[PDB]
Amino acid sequence: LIANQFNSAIGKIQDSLSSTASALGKLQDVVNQNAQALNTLVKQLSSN
Amino acid sequence: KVTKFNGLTVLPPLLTDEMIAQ
Amino acid sequence: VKNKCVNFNFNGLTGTGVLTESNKKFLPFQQFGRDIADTTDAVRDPQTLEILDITPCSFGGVSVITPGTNTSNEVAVLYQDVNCTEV
Amino acid sequence: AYTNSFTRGVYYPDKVFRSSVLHSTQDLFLPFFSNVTWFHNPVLPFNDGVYFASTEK
Ligand SMILES: *[C@@H]1O[C@H](CO)[C@@H](O[C@@H]2O[C@H](CO)[C@@H](O[C@@H]3O[C@H](CO)[C@@H](O)[C@H](O)[C@@H]3O)[C@H](O)[C@H]2NC(C)=O)[C@H](O)[C@H]1NC(C)=O
Ligand SMILES: *[C@@H]1O[C@H](CO)[C@@H](O[C@@H]2O[C@H](CO)[C@@H](O)[C@H](O)[C@H]2NC(C)=O)[C@H](O)[C@H]1NC(C)=O
Ligand SMILES: *[C@@H]1O[C@H](CO)[C@@H](O)[C@H](O)[C@H]1NC(C)=O
Ligand SMILES: *[C@@H]1O[C@H](CO)[C@@H](O)[C@H](O)[C@H]1NC(C)=O
Ligand SMILES: *[C@@H]1O[C@H](CO)[C@@H](O)[C@H](O)[C@H]1NC(C)=O
Repeated sequence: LIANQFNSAIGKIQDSLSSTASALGKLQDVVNQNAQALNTLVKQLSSN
Repeated sequence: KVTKFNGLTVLPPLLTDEMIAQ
Repeated sequence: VKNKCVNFNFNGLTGTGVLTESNKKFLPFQQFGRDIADTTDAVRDPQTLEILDITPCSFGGVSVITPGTNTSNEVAVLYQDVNCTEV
Repeated sequence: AYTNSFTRGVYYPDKVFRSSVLHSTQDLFLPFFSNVTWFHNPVLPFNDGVYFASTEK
């Protein structure tokens, strides 16, 4: 019984990740924050 | 699920993704 | 001239780059191309309408790998981010 | 007579070529869903621009 529960739970994790992606908000947020920091740094070049 | 002209160099990480996977 | 860090000045705009035959399809009236950060990336050759790219000619840091001088006076240099044919 | 300029009045404000990017430029545009004067001849003002159109035969 424990084996079956553990396998099925792994499967549910597989599905949860495969369908929705807002679970990985934490890493994506870091990447976006650094991308926007670079973009602001560059767009400061076009100011007088 | 997760998705250059002015000295903005981007160094590579010392551990490449294969080694992390290992 | 192509494939050389040249200091171009196309009809209006200037700058230094490495002009390369591209595959981008401008519209009949467009002249430039820009990047997501508003940097020049493609120029239409105002004489022969072939759209060229613009790759800023390679720069990058120079690191000096070395065992401690307490071992030997020999080193090895590392140019960062070059095709290793521009040294 | 008047009408509703639904979505028209957009012109490439400059000469550059951009791919798949959402650009944001400030210039003289025809405000969306505005009032166009349905005609069928006289003089008109030219405040800062025009969206002269036609549905001709
Ligand atoms: C402790 O909880 C677990 C929860 O998984 C109980 O096991 C599960 O019990 C249900 C209800 O009987 C089973 O559902 C039925 O399965 C049979 C299998 O042929 C099927 O004919 C029915 O249509 C229904 O789907 C389920 O299979 C079963 N899970 C496992 C892995 O065996 C368990 O009974 C509980 N323990 C006690 C002492 O109540
Ligand atoms: C600009 O002038 C050049 C002058 O050579 C034109 O280049 C010629 O284009 C014709 C068109 O068939 C071809 O004979 C050759 O590709 C080119 N050389 C010669 C000797 O003719 C070019 O087409 C002109 N382009 C514009 C936009 O004016
Ligand atoms: C460091 O330098 C001293 C003096 O030059 C030398 O005796 C010693 O062996 C050196 N250390 C190593 C690890 O070579
Ligand atoms: C380096 O330049 C040569 C020039 O012939 C080219 O064939 C090669 O693909 C280049 N390497 C890289 C990694 O761009
Ligand atoms: C101006 O626009 C409004 C809103 O669509 C419309 O009701 C009206 O007929 C138009 N013309 C005038 C003169 O208000």
